[PDB]
Amino acid sequence: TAYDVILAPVLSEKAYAGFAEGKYTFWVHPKATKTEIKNAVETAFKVKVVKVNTLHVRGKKKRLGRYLGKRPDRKKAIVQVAPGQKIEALEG
Amino acid sequence: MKRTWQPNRRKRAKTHGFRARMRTPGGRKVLKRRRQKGRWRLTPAVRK
RNA sequence: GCCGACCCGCGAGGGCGGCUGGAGGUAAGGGAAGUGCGAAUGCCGGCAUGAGUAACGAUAAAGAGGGUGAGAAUCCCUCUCGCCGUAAGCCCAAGGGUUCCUACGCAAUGGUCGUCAGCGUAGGGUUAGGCGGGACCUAAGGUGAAGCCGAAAGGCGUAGCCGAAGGGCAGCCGGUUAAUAUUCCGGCCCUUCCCGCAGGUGCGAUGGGGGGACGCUCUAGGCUAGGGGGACCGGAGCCAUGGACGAGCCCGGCCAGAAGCGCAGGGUGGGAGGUAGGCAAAUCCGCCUCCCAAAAGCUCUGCGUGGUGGGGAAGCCCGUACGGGUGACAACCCCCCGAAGCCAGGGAGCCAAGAAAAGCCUCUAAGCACAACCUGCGGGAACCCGUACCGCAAACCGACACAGGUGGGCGGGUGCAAGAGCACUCAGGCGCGCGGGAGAACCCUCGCCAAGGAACUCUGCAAGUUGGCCCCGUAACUUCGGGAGAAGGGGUGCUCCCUGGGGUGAUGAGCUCCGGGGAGCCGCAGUGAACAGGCUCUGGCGACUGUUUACCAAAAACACAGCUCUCUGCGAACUCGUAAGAGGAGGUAUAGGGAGCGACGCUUGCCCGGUGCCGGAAGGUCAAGGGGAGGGGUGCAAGCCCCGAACCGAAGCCCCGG
RNA sequence: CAGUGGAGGCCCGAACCGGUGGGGGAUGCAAACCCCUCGGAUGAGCUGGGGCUAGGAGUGAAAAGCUAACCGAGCCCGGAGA
RNA sequence: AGCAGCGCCAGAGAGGGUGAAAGCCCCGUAGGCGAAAGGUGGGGGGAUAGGUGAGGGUACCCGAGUACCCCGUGGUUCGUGGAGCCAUGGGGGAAUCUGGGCGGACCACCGCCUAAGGCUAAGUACUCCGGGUGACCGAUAGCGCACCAGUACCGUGAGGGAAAGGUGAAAAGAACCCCGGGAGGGGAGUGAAAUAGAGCCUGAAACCGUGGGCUUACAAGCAGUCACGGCCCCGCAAGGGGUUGU
RNA sequence: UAGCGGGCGUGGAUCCCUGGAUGUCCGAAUGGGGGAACCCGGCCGGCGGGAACGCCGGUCACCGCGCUUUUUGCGCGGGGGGAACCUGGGGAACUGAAACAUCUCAGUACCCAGAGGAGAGGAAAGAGAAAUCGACUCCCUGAGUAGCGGCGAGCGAAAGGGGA
Ligand SMILES: [Mg+2]
Ligand SMILES: [Mg+2]
Ligand SMILES: [Mg+2]
Ligand SMILES: [Mg+2]
Ligand SMILES: [Mg+2]
Ligand SMILES: [Mg+2]
Ligand SMILES: [Mg+2]
Ligand SMILES: [Mg+2]
Ligand SMILES: [Mg+2]
Ligand SMILES: [Mg+2]
Ligand SMILES: [Mg+2]
Ligand SMILES: [Mg+2]
Ligand SMILES: [Mg+2]
Ligand SMILES: [Mg+2]
Ligand SMILES: [Mg+2]
Ligand SMILES: [Mg+2]
Ligand SMILES: [Mg+2]
Ligand SMILES: [Mg+2]
Ligand SMILES: [Mg+2]
Ligand SMILES: [Mg+2]
Ligand SMILES: [Mg+2]
Ligand SMILES: [Mg+2]
Ligand SMILES: [Mg+2]
Ligand SMILES: [Mg+2]
Ligand SMILES: [Mg+2]
Ligand SMILES: [Mg+2]
Ligand SMILES: [Mg+2]
Ligand SMILES: [Mg+2]
Ligand SMILES: [Mg+2]
Ligand SMILES: [Mg+2]
Ligand SMILES: [Mg+2]
Ligand SMILES: [Mg+2]
Ligand SMILES: [Mg+2]
Ligand SMILES: [Mg+2]
Ligand SMILES: [Mg+2]
Ligand SMILES: [Mg+2]
Ligand SMILES: [Mg+2]
Ligand SMILES: [Mg+2]
Ligand SMILES: [Mg+2]
Ligand SMILES: [Mg+2]
Ligand SMILES: [Mg+2]
Ligand SMILES: [Mg+2]
Ligand SMILES: [Mg+2]
Ligand SMILES: [Mg+2]
Ligand SMILES: [Mg+2]
Ligand SMILES: [Mg+2]
Ligand SMILES: [Mg+2]
Ligand SMILES: [Mg+2]
Ligand SMILES: [Mg+2]
Ligand SMILES: [Mg+2]
Ligand SMILES: [Mg+2]
Ligand SMILES: [Mg+2]
Ligand SMILES: [Mg+2]
Ligand SMILES: [Mg+2]
Ligand SMILES: [Mg+2]
Ligand SMILES: [Mg+2]
Ligand SMILES: [Mg+2]
Ligand SMILES: [Mg+2]
Ligand SMILES: [Mg+2]
Ligand SMILES: [Mg+2]
Ligand SMILES: [Mg+2]
Ligand SMILES: [Mg+2]
Ligand SMILES: [Mg+2]
Ligand SMILES: [Mg+2]
Ligand SMILES: [Mg+2]
Ligand SMILES: [Mg+2]
Ligand SMILES: [Mg+2]
Ligand SMILES: [Mg+2]
Ligand SMILES: [Mg+2]
Ligand SMILES: [Mg+2]
Ligand SMILES: [Mg+2]
Ligand SMILES: [Mg+2]
Ligand SMILES: [Mg+2]
Ligand SMILES: [Mg+2]
Ligand SMILES: [Mg+2]
Ligand SMILES: [Mg+2]
Ligand SMILES: [Mg+2]
Ligand SMILES: [Mg+2]
Ligand SMILES: [Mg+2]
Ligand SMILES: [Mg+2]
Ligand SMILES: [Mg+2]
Ligand SMILES: [Mg+2]
Ligand SMILES: [Mg+2]
Ligand SMILES: [Mg+2]
Ligand SMILES: [Mg+2]
Ligand SMILES: [Mg+2]
Ligand SMILES: [Mg+2]
Ligand SMILES: [Mg+2]
Ligand SMILES: [Mg+2]
Ligand SMILES: [Mg+2]
Ligand SMILES: [Mg+2]
Ligand SMILES: [Mg+2]
Ligand SMILES: [Mg+2]
Ligand SMILES: [Mg+2]
Ligand SMILES: [Mg+2]
Ligand SMILES: [Mg+2]
Ligand SMILES: [Mg+2]
Ligand SMILES: [Mg+2]
Ligand SMILES: [Mg+2]
Ligand SMILES: [Mg+2]
Ligand SMILES: [Mg+2]
Ligand SMILES: [Mg+2]
Ligand SMILES: [Mg+2]
Ligand SMILES: [Mg+2]
Ligand SMILES: [Mg+2]
Ligand SMILES: [Mg+2]
Ligand SMILES: [Mg+2]
Ligand SMILES: [Mg+2]
Ligand SMILES: [Mg+2]
Ligand SMILES: [Mg+2]
Ligand SMILES: [Mg+2]
Ligand SMILES: [Mg+2]
Ligand SMILES: [Mg+2]
Ligand SMILES: [Mg+2]
Ligand SMILES: [Mg+2]
Ligand SMILES: [Mg+2]
Ligand SMILES: [Mg+2]
Ligand SMILES: [Mg+2]
Ligand SMILES: [Mg+2]
Ligand SMILES: [Mg+2]
Ligand SMILES: [Mg+2]
Ligand SMILES: [Mg+2]
Ligand SMILES: [Mg+2]
Ligand SMILES: [Mg+2]
Ligand SMILES: [Mg+2]
Ligand SMILES: [Mg+2]
Ligand SMILES: [Mg+2]
Ligand SMILES: [Mg+2]
Ligand SMILES: [Mg+2]
Ligand SMILES: [Mg+2]
Ligand SMILES: [Mg+2]
Ligand SMILES: [Mg+2]
Ligand SMILES: [Mg+2]
Ligand SMILES: [Mg+2]
Ligand SMILES: [Mg+2]
Ligand SMILES: [Mg+2]
Ligand SMILES: [Mg+2]
Ligand SMILES: [Mg+2]
Ligand SMILES: [Mg+2]
Ligand SMILES: [Mg+2]
Ligand SMILES: [Mg+2]
Ligand SMILES: [Mg+2]
Ligand SMILES: [Mg+2]
Ligand SMILES: [Mg+2]
Ligand SMILES: [Mg+2]
Ligand SMILES: [Mg+2]
Ligand SMILES: [Mg+2]
Ligand SMILES: [Mg+2]
Ligand SMILES: [Mg+2]
Ligand SMILES: [Mg+2]
Ligand SMILES: [Mg+2]
Ligand SMILES: [Mg+2]
Ligand SMILES: [Mg+2]
Ligand SMILES: [Mg+2]
Ligand SMILES: [Mg+2]
Ligand SMILES: [Mg+2]
Ligand SMILES: [Mg+2]
Ligand SMILES: [Mg+2]
Ligand SMILES: [Mg+2]
Ligand SMILES: [Mg+2]
Ligand SMILES: [Mg+2]
Ligand SMILES: [Mg+2]
Ligand SMILES: [Mg+2]
Ligand SMILES: [Mg+2]
Ligand SMILES: [Mg+2]
Ligand SMILES: [Mg+2]
Ligand SMILES: [Mg+2]
Ligand SMILES: [Mg+2]
Ligand SMILES: [Mg+2]
Repeated sequence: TAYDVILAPVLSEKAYAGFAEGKYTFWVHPKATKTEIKNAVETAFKVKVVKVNTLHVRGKKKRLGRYLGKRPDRKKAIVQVAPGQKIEALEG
Repeated sequence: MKRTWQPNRRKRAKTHGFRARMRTPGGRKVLKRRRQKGRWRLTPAVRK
């Protein structure tokens, strides 16, 4: 149970913005600590994280026909990898 | 002019809240009917 | 279902024909009922009438050129014009909940239009040890082990626990995105936790003590925010339209910052002995004794400085968008005004006498003294939730893009005596999401009016007059304060001249604050605009400030200080509760409950027959109960069973008095 | 007596609280608004936040006022097809 | 699947569907078969717990704040009544079969029953749930809800509480061209039918409209009716229909 | 539930019955709190470099009964839900009586506790008039009788008999 905190990378000009610097932001699992997003991405991309930042993404409400919706909630965490390091895995 | 509905969430929840309803035999029946009627919301909701 | 001028029937009906419809229907003869509608201000739905009518939601206001586009009064851009500017600008909190930013789009929503939008589709967007909240404290209150009470449900309640805009706690300046930023980045600066160590000390708390820890009004010293002037510093520019190349005009001359130093403040007595108190744990605190210093020292905070980091205008080219360059290598300095903020637990006066608990410090107990505390340094660790956007409103509460409502902070300049007032105006933001014409009555809001001047009218209702400041002056009456802004008057602008005082500097100049004297000028008019009392006299009621019928009454009603009566001796009376219990009150007759009157002045008469209340150990009546003569039913009886006189029996009522 | 001092349910007046008179509004901007005027404005003051008190009950500077836009007894469901 | 011709089945001619009206096409129906697993299960069987005698003597025991009595009440058909019985808040308070209770005051007789400890299946009640059936509804009915309803919306809250079903057999859901920014249409095309074209079966009424016929600007009105007349229309005429001038 | 993009099935897929597994968070909700779905812990293990931080597995509410050496312990149980039915505790008023008070409505409505596939009741200190019957419950009947009653309005049994 570890490739479970990491969900998928966030893909957005703004996400990319910080690849250049040391900053990889991705969708984590909503109940994850920063203490865990850490030991997670650490044992997952074989880097050292010096800094995790998080924020919830209250899910917007879409709709269709009369049927009135509500998209699921989320939690970007954004990791600042030890100096110099990188994650080719993401740098496409 | 000051109308009557002056929302405040602590208030809403402290007073018609679930914890609150369970607390008294009165509210317990309320939950009871609410449920036995098949209401979707058993008690007012509060976005804070 | 639609049509029929045909047929049958007294009629409700039935039949036949044509057209529509496109999958059910149900003889003769019987049976059974949710069985026939025009009305119920009936119920549901649809659709009319009024009527192309009223309205299109503040009278802050528009106009033009260009662009976009199938289509523009209505969207973008530009110029001109207008409105807000203690706001109609800006930042918090609440509520709201994606309304934020992009891209595409206009069916509906938008009171018109719409290419636009707060609308539809889609994608993005909210980053924190230090901001806020939680891994802290306690408040009313809530909950609640014990315990108490209640038919049940439940009520009360100690300890404790929960509860915050209050206590405690470590981040300031600046840059960057379309959209977040004490959150990312830059710079400077901090906090806890753990580990190792150095040094140090009897260490150690949930217990003891200190502290935190407090009202109102007025207020000093110093400083900051903030603001004004500068001939001084920097700057691209400008000479118009009669004059000016100048001490010209226009722009800008700051921000953060550890140690240290300085300025200003807060806090704090030191030493020794004795101790019976802080539920006998103490080196602490309290209290007694004497000696010293009377202030420093030590401790803390604010500001200034401070290594250095940052920022930095008008104007000009590119520009839809919105910025980026120029733009300086910018300058970054003097002087003045100055807080309600800071130093902060400052000071003085007053009576109505002004939270708690933790942090922090200190004392010790158990326990440990190879621990453990304390200080420095090094290395490590530091979670959870909020963070978009709206926020006096078109995004909150008002069914609405509603002229209503909504707590805190900032809120520039000039002028006016002052100000958060008024007029104009920066920054910033708007012209209120139907327009165009016309120039009738009538309505609304507003201006003016000959002569008169309350004749109006229920009433000077309404309007008007008056209006600020300065000086002169001011009555009855008075409770000596008042009445007073009584009344009534005069002055007020601008120019030159002489001059007094206060402030900063230094005592001086400059700046600034408040004046006094003369000479003179113009106009109808000088608080030239805006803010801005009409006055007197005399009755009634109510003393007075206050309170009230949210939405027809604001008053002479309620309240009130004050007066009298009355109850109440404390487990008080009284009130809420079935009770426990609580309030009264952690009060104690100078108190508390009830009642009436209602500042203050002078006063308050007679009538206890009735009613109430208070008193009255007599008497009279008086219930259960006690009593048991006497009578009854039944049995063969012993018995069992019932009725019942006198007589004893409270309060109440009677009676007696106040 | 003068000085100093800075009291007060003191005075004038914004914010703020309020509703005196008039006009307007009356299928309203508005189920209580607008304009002009007016009252209080250091107090028996106004106000945010957290709490407690309710139906014969609470609260009431007392109007039978208020208790979620009609209160001489709230609203809801029920007895109920009184 | 109708009509026609000739057949067959039936322990099955209940019902449903298939392009309309099917015993024989389809799913069923009659009849009959089936459980490894879970549940149920004395109905059958077995076992265990338990249980069962007669006479005599003895007078030990046989449910206590109980019986019983009185005061206050409840239950019962019983409303204080002649008021018992059962129950019990207050007071007094026994006996152990020569004991006690009852048989409607009470007493005597006769007779009944054994209080003050407890347990016991079935027959009974109901219907959230599953199924079967209807001289039950057929979308304003039937549940409030046939549909995404205890919703939307309304209320602080308890709580209130809707509307809304149907193309066609099959989507074959209308390529493509044309006008239009779109919408929407006109052709083309599909279909038996498209005024079945997509909230689309049927499609009534009010209500709005376009065309045509008769009529109306000296006329008085519950709007109609009776008469005559003119015009228009159906029929050869006799006739009728529409309109309305007086 | 079409579509885009991909797969699976006679090596019996889908699907239906049965048993098992997993089963976040809240809710009796039970480690503590709390404004339900959130927040914060103690203990024993585990994870990461892992002491600080975080996560993962387990475990910790309260009451009653039993056992245990006071106790600490250990086990068994309770708690909450359920359309209607049932039982116990409590218990109206409109209304009827053509007013109204006894009375009626009605031990109904409802509130509360409990029970359960039912619940109650149940093996005579009975019936009540026959030297008779023989637990209890249910239906028929007895009977609108007996009676009760401001003898108003109304209310209204039992024994016995036939049944389950
Ligand atoms: Mg949307
Ligand atoms: Mg027909
Ligand atoms: Mg038939
Ligand atoms: Mg028949
Ligand atoms: Mg009918
Ligand atoms: Mg009918
Ligand atoms: Mg009718
Ligand atoms: Mg009418
Ligand atoms: Mg019309
Ligand atoms: Mg008109
Ligand atoms: Mg008009
Ligand atoms: Mg307008
Ligand atoms: Mg103007
Ligand atoms: Mg224009
Ligand atoms: Mg162009
Ligand atoms: Mg174009
Ligand atoms: Mg063009
Ligand atoms: Mg103001
Ligand atoms: Mg939206
Ligand atoms: Mg923004
Ligand atoms: Mg539109
Ligand atoms: Mg429009
Ligand atoms: Mg509108
Ligand atoms: Mg456009
Ligand atoms: Mg366009
Ligand atoms: Mg455009
Ligand atoms: Mg930092
Ligand atoms: Mg934690
Ligand atoms: Mg006690
Ligand atoms: Mg606490
Ligand atoms: Mg902080
Ligand atoms: Mg922003
Ligand atoms: Mg920004
Ligand atoms: Mg060493
Ligand atoms: Mg010590
Ligand atoms: Mg020692
Ligand atoms: Mg301590
Ligand atoms: Mg201490
Ligand atoms: Mg202390
Ligand atoms: Mg203390
Ligand atoms: Mg304080
Ligand atoms: Mg300054
Ligand atoms: Mg300055
Ligand atoms: Mg220069
Ligand atoms: Mg010139
Ligand atoms: Mg200028
Ligand atoms: Mg200029
Ligand atoms: Mg000095
Ligand atoms: Mg001592
Ligand atoms: Mg000693
Ligand atoms: Mg000692
Ligand atoms: Mg010492
Ligand atoms: Mg010591
Ligand atoms: Mg200084
Ligand atoms: Mg400085
Ligand atoms: Mg400086
Ligand atoms: Mg410097
Ligand atoms: Mg320097
Ligand atoms: Mg360190
Ligand atoms: Mg933000
Ligand atoms: Mg507003
Ligand atoms: Mg609204
Ligand atoms: Mg508007
Ligand atoms: Mg306000
Ligand atoms: Mg200011
Ligand atoms: Mg407008
Ligand atoms: Mg004039
Ligand atoms: Mg005149
Ligand atoms: Mg004149
Ligand atoms: Mg005149
Ligand atoms: Mg006259
Ligand atoms: Mg008169
Ligand atoms: Mg007047
Ligand atoms: Mg004048
Ligand atoms: Mg006067
Ligand atoms: Mg002047
Ligand atoms: Mg000097
Ligand atoms: Mg004045
Ligand atoms: Mg007189
Ligand atoms: Mg007089
Ligand atoms: Mg008087
Ligand atoms: Mg007054
Ligand atoms: Mg009023
Ligand atoms: Mg007390
Ligand atoms: Mg007491
Ligand atoms: Mg007390
Ligand atoms: Mg006292
Ligand atoms: Mg006197
Ligand atoms: Mg007298
Ligand atoms: Mg005597
Ligand atoms: Mg005798
Ligand atoms: Mg005798
Ligand atoms: Mg005899
Ligand atoms: Mg005798
Ligand atoms: Mg005697
Ligand atoms: Mg007596
Ligand atoms: Mg007496
Ligand atoms: Mg004063
Ligand atoms: Mg005053
Ligand atoms: Mg005054
Ligand atoms: Mg205020
Ligand atoms: Mg008022
Ligand atoms: Mg008034
Ligand atoms: Mg009017
Ligand atoms: Mg206050
Ligand atoms: Mg009531
Ligand atoms: Mg209501
Ligand atoms: Mg009834
Ligand atoms: Mg044959
Ligand atoms: Mg058939
Ligand atoms: Mg088989
Ligand atoms: Mg079988
Ligand atoms: Mg059986
Ligand atoms: Mg045997
Ligand atoms: Mg045996
Ligand atoms: Mg014998
Ligand atoms: Mg007794
Ligand atoms: Mg007896
Ligand atoms: Mg009785
Ligand atoms: Mg009785
Ligand atoms: Mg009687
Ligand atoms: Mg007897
Ligand atoms: Mg008794
Ligand atoms: Mg007898
Ligand atoms: Mg006898
Ligand atoms: Mg069923
Ligand atoms: Mg059924
Ligand atoms: Mg329906
Ligand atoms: Mg319908
Ligand atoms: Mg249903
Ligand atoms: Mg609403
Ligand atoms: Mg298609
Ligand atoms: Mg077409
Ligand atoms: Mg073609
Ligand atoms: Mg277009
Ligand atoms: Mg279309
Ligand atoms: Mg057809
Ligand atoms: Mg048709
Ligand atoms: Mg269409
Ligand atoms: Mg349609
Ligand atoms: Mg039609
Ligand atoms: Mg014709
Ligand atoms: Mg004519
Ligand atoms: Mg014709
Ligand atoms: Mg398992
Ligand atoms: Mg759970
Ligand atoms: Mg919990
Ligand atoms: Mg922990
Ligand atoms: Mg662990
Ligand atoms: Mg290691
Ligand atoms: Mg356990
Ligand atoms: Mg033993
Ligand atoms: Mg249960
Ligand atoms: Mg029942
Ligand atoms: Mg009656
Ligand atoms: Mg009657
Ligand atoms: Mg009647
Ligand atoms: Mg009952
Ligand atoms: Mg059960
Ligand atoms: Mg059964
Ligand atoms: Mg049973
Ligand atoms: Mg039983
Ligand atoms: Mg027995
Ligand atoms: Mg019995
Ligand atoms: Mg026998
Ligand atoms: Mg009578
Ligand atoms: Mg009865
Ligand atoms: Mg049977
Ligand atoms: Mg039966």
